[PDB]
Amino acid sequence: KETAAAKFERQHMDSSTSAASSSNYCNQMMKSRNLTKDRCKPVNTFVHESLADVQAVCSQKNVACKNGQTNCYQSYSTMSITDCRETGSSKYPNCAYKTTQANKHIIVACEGNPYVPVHFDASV
Amino acid sequence: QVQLVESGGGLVQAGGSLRLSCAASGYAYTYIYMGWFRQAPGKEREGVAAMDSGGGGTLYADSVKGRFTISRDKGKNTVYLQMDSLKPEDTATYYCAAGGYELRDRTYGQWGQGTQVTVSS
Ligand SMILES: [Mg+2]
Repeated sequence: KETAAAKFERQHMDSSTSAASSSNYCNQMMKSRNLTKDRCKPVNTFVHESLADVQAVCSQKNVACKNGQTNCYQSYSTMSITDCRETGSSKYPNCAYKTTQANKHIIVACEGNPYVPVHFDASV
Repeated sequence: QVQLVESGGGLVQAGGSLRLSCAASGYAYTYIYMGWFRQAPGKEREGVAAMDSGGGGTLYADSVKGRFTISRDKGKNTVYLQMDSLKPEDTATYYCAAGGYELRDRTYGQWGQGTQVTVSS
């Protein structure tokens, strides 16, 4: 079983680029991170920051999650992110995505020891 | 550095009462949930009581309902546990925790060093 901390890193971290490299970034990344294996994941966000800066968010401001849970944390700085949304003509197994770049505060839910992000909750 | 400073607890006779206290220092914001967990030797850590910073969302383990009472100073990072009618099975190390949700220990990221509570017979 992949851990929840490892799954967050696979689904949401891209420390290798400062921002989406092209309008095909999401098509490429949703495939290579295996987010289209048995269905098209309808939306996803990648964070273009170091793993240490995103893990640090779990020590920053404690806030409510989108669903009202209270183990969420909001980043002190805005972070570079890419939002991936499935296109209307996308049809598993042939998944297609629109790439949109943003720079926003991120909110993540954290768990565990070590206490790390296990869920990307929102950008604000 | 955040420090959760716990006080109180210790040795008491079965049937007796004790209070535990915990004040967080070093955190620049408000922890929405704080709580009390406990672990006996050899057993898994268990949530005892938790409360949110508005004085609501109060939750207790079934085995302490009616006997234990949690409280916080409204809007601040302090939490207290009054324990009455103590039983030998309440003997454990008790931990304050901050920053999680309800009684789910995996969600809490800041932990006190732990305070022994010993209930004798
Ligand atoms: Mg950057």
